[PDB]
Amino acid sequence: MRSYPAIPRIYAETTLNMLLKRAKKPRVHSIDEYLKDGGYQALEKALNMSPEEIIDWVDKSTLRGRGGAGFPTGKKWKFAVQNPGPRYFICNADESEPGTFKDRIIIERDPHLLIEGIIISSYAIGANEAYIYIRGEYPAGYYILRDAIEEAKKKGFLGKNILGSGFDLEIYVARGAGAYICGEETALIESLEGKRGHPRLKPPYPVQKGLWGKPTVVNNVETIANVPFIISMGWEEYRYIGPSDYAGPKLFPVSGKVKKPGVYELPMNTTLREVIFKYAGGTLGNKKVKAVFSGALDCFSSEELDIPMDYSPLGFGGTGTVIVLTEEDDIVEAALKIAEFYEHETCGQCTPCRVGCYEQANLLEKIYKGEATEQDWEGFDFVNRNIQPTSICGLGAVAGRLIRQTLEKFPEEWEKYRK
Amino acid sequence: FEFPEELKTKLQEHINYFPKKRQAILLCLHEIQNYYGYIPPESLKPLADMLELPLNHVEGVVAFYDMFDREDKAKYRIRVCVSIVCHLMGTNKLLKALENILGIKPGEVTPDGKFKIVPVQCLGACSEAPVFMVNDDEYKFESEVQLNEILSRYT
Amino acid sequence: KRFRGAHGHYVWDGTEPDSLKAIEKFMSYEKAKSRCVACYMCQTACPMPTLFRIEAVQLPNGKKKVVRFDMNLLNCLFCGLCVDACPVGCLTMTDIFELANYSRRNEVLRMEDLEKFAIDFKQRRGNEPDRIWPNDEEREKLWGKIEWSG
Amino acid sequence: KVKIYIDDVEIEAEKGKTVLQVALENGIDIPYFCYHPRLSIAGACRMCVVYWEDINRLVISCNLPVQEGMRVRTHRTSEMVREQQKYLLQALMTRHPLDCPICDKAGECDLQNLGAIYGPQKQIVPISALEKEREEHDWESDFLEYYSNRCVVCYRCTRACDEVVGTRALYVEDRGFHSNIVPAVRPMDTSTCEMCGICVHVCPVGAIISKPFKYWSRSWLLEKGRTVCNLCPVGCEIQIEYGVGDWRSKRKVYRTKPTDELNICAKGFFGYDSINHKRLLKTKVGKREETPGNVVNLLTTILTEHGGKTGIVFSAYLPKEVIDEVLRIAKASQAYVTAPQSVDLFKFLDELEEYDFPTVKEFEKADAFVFIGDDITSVATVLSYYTKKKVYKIGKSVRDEKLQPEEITYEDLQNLEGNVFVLVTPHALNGEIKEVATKLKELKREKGFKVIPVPKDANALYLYEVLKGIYSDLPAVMEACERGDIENLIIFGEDILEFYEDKVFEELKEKLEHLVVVSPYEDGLSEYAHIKIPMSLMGENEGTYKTFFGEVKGKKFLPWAFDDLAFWKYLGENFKEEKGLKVVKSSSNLRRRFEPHLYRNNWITQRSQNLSRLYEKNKDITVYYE
Ligand SMILES: Cc1cc2nc3c(=O)[nH]c(=O)nc-3n(C[C@H](O)[C@H](O)[C@H](O)COP(=O)(O)O)c2cc1C
Ligand code: SF4
Ligand code: SF4
Ligand code: SF4
Ligand code: SF4
Ligand code: SF4
Ligand code: SF4
Ligand code: SF4
Ligand code: FES
Ligand code: FES
Repeated sequence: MRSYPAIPRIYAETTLNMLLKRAKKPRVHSIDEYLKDGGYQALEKALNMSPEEIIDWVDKSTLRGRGGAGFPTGKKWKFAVQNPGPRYFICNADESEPGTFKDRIIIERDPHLLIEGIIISSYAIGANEAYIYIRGEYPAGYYILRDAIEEAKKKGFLGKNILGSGFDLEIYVARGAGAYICGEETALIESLEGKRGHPRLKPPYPVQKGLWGKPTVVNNVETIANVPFIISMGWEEYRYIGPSDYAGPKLFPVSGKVKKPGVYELPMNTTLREVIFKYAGGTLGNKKVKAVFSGALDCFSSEELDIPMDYSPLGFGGTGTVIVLTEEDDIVEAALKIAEFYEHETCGQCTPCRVGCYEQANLLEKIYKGEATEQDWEGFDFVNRNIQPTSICGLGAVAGRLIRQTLEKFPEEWEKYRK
Repeated sequence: FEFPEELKTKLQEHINYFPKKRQAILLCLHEIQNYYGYIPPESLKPLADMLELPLNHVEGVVAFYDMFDREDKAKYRIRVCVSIVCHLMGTNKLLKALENILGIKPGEVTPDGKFKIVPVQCLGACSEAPVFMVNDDEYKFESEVQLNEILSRYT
Repeated sequence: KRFRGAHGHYVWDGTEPDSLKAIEKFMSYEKAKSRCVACYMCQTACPMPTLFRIEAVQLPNGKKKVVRFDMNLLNCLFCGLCVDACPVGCLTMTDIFELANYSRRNEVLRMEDLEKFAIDFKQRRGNEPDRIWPNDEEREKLWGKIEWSG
Repeated sequence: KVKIYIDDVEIEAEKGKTVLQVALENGIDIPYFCYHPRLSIAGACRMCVVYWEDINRLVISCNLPVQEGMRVRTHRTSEMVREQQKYLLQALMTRHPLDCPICDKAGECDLQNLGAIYGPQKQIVPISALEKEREEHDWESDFLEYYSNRCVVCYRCTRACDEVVGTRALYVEDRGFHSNIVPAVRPMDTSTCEMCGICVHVCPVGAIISKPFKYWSRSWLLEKGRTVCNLCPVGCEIQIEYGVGDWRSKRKVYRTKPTDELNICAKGFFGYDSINHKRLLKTKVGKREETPGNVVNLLTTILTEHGGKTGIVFSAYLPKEVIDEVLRIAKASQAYVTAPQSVDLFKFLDELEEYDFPTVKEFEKADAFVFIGDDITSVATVLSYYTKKKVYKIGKSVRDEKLQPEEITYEDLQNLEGNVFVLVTPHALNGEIKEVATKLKELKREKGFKVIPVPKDANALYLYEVLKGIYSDLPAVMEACERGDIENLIIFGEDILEFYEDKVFEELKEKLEHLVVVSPYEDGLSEYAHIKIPMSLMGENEGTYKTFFGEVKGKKFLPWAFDDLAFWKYLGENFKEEKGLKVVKSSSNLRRRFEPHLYRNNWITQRSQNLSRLYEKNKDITVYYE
């Protein structure tokens, strides 16, 4: 289509002008504008390099995955080319964690930056078939990607013998249908095979046996958008962006009680306090910050605002999601929304999570309504602390993480709910 | 039960697009649901035949994903985000407005079958909370009057 | 109140425990009739199972109906193990003890009898509290006025 | 081949096995739900957690292959494992109802057993017994009932339906806490489901219930025995659960179960009631019970003085030992011997001249399968659980469609290549018996295919081995009765009713001097007899059968059993020297009166009240897949 569905005007700001160079403006940037802006030249440079060199530059760039696990991209690619092909490359555009809207502004505004990164990466691991798995609730992004891919094929960037390099590639776009678990590497692959989204037991890992049991690489949209910059700038040049260890630009979706909610492109040495007050404009009504929710994973209190937004132990971590809560917001009520979220997304494959998430949310609901008894409390604790040990995947492993942290950082607020 | 030509062609495009037919199952279920306003249980066998898949496989898939609806028929699904950020910014105000305009609560569908309110998890537009969708279009809730003008554009 | 007398079958009167009400949907019962669901826990727990005789059927509507429940008190230990095993609050020991009779046959309780015993026991001492003895005048002959306390 | 440690105890384990397998083999009980030795590994219940010291992490043992020198710890020496067992069992019990008093699984329930041994011992998550709900849908079946709140979603049923039976009749309805099992097509009783009861048996709890068994008893009040199922030629080993007539349970068969090999079909699972139906358990003369010794004298007189005018109609539902004794007596009486299988099976095997009869285990060696004749899944059902290679077909195809068979022609067989197993059902060749046998005989010599005859009756192949060259044609025997050449008939079972209608025997009772019927039932063909002699059913005799699972020997444990073999052997004490035989042959073509069906394949399953309901619903259906 040439007229896409309606999407909100998400505000975007940047201090590096790399990933949001074009995405800072709320509109589609088609191939003609992207080319005038220098697009696809990084792909031609990469195609004049061997696949092994490209993997090497990505490893030396020290780029880590922006999907939440922080695994080093270059090493993931090296693991995949350890086994014989055919190989597959998958772009993970599921993006369904609460407060995370960073990937959509790239897809909806600069799809060619993502397409170029997919091509370079596919060439690097020797994948002639690449997939983009985008959540079902992103219809504009779906049509936009489909059309941008068609523009690329017309210009010769996709298809057979790309730019005379002998390299063949086709990018298929898959749509989800409402499941946060499909963002999990193996569940996505299962969904891509036309099955229910249940995560697989690992080992094996997808880099050895993934889509159709063949070596598959799954990378987050943000991670891939970095690949064109790594080739274009050179790996050495890229590594100097930000702190020595956590290099590269990073997208931060800031939401909640802030004046300027939106996506911010900043270096990972920035502190959470700088993110909220320096870039997002402070809090609404200038109310005091009570807590910050790293998506549905972590909970930071007002006493932890001076930490770096990196992948270090004492750092923010996660995917950079910043949900700001002020002094008039109820933590218990907030935890309930989190509990309801995990109950709604547990896939149901394994016991600790299938039942833990449901009973955790039901118990917290009784606590919140004031109908909780002493055994209800003891039971709430028991469940919250035992969902993770035997869970199969990351969902069950963190379904009680944030709620537990609010119990330790805001005990006074929780005891206000005891009879 | 047979698929009308218009819908059958769309389904064939998806089935021929992917390298393997079964990979088109989610796009086909979307196509069916957008055509009939719901996924008629009577279409799973015809779809499973086009994909060369056993019926129980197709049934298991359509049962797993949240967007698919085999019970209620609605021309427009009003997906309302009830997750943390939108809840903090006014999801309740939006639901109350939807009730004042259409007389329905989450999960219900108007008598003529025009609208159905569907509560959903984070829609990925938290910076523009409260968010809601009208089948494919995403909007920010501003006021009851504003919501009424937006809803008047459908039917 | 804790006397282990003649057995009885508590009846469907509205004061049933959560466990029985939870399975009521599966039973074919009548108001003011035995609560028994024929689980065989009493007889299985009993060291003398031969004294029991329980029978239940599956009605054509799918519900379960108890059709026979007999106990021979002359081979009973009056031990109370069966009441412990009743998961539905049906089997109980009443205060009935004047059962001497002229034939082994008069010492065999049928379901109809178990119901009548329990109905009468509940009718006369259901709200009575769990005390060491229920009447002090009958005990005064031997003990006298006892200085009770809270 | 590999040494490991479980709670610091050295244990030798064959490489390729899992820690859970090794532990169970060595008597180390580790609680588990979703692992089943016959199904693929699932790793979903997580109840089999063990602490793997080598990696300092909790791991599921059902998926942990043994490695040289590995060290694991179970709940015996690990509190971490103990805490997770209590949590997992408590989680399962959260919405599990207080249904034990009326649930059919009580006493043999994995949740009830494990929950009492490793569970929380008290309620930690306080849920009222009145709020024990989970999403649920009626299976719309008269035989199976699903209780989703009792379900501990373990996926054993789904795996068994897809990997063992292959019918693909179940699916998991909407995800998460409320994941519930639903039949792919409802009403279930006429869907692709073959009502084999395997889902009932693999279910670790009372989630999937057998309606015929509901509320009639309690699992711990029944007796148990294992024997050979003789309802078809496969030879499955099944377990009969029965009562004796004491305080625990009535003197009858209450239900039946497969073993952990999951070798069972609907006939074997729901046909148990044919054992209780109108049994003939005493020798009778007319309508009056008579002592066996007196009946033995009558028969001794009949065969000694009138053997040359006596015909014996064998049943393929007789064990080898009885067949042999009767045949030996016949050869001592100069009688006529036949079997209804002489109409089709014997004519075919006579032309084929040499066949193959490998065990089910040997089916692994085949590259492809060719089904010729009837619907194999309706004749020897369990065989369809082992024909997992390419399947070609010539003939009727109804339930066999689950194997996605490719239709071919006899001319195409010449081009197949490599270790082909041809499974042919002679009762379905209608006039092309000799032609088909001749064609397969060429194929067996030129290309070397395996030609395996699939009889529809349990011991028909042994009957053929022992009767070849000397059997009379069934129509010739009947024709000889009308002519008066045969004055006495000893008929075993009702196999004969597949070719002649009842009226024929009502008239034969008048025409014959002696009509002796050897049957397990007081109704049917035995109603027309002058002398009725009991015939044993499964679990009532120690007889061997030549089946697809080998030469299997049954066990005698049902207490009301009539000693079939002892009676015949006693009669045989009056016959020592071999006198001869008489053979009658005739070209008249007898047509089978009815086609076997998955739920009714012989006169025994016909007397099953359960299978009769299933048969009446599906008798007209001919298409289940498309
Ligand atoms: C419950 C769950 C949800 C996830 N969701 C996403 C997601 O929405 N987007 C994403 O890129 N990765 C998601 N992941 C992480 C993927 O498993 C995987 O680690 C990542 O996509 C790999 O790409 P990367 O190396 O570039 O980070 C999720 C993981 C879990 C356990
Ligand atoms: S932990 Fe939760 S999401 Fe992960 S497999 Fe288990 S049930 Fe599914
Ligand atoms: S234990 Fe109770 S419910 Fe069970 S059979 Fe005995 S009296 Fe009836
Ligand atoms: S009182 Fe003791 S001996 Fe008598 S029936 Fe009960 S359990 Fe058996
Ligand atoms: S499934 Fe087991 S634990 Fe649940 S009610 Fe039945 S017997 Fe009891
Ligand atoms: S009983 Fe057997 S055939 Fe029927 S649904 Fe269960 S596994 Fe499938
Ligand atoms: S019905 Fe039984 S076998 Fe099937 S998932 Fe539930 S507990 Fe497991
Ligand atoms: S396949 Fe034959 S032997 Fe096996 S259970 Fe069924 S009827 Fe019996
Ligand atoms: S929370 Fe409503 S859109 Fe993310
Ligand atoms: S038995 Fe190992 S996970 Fe279920």
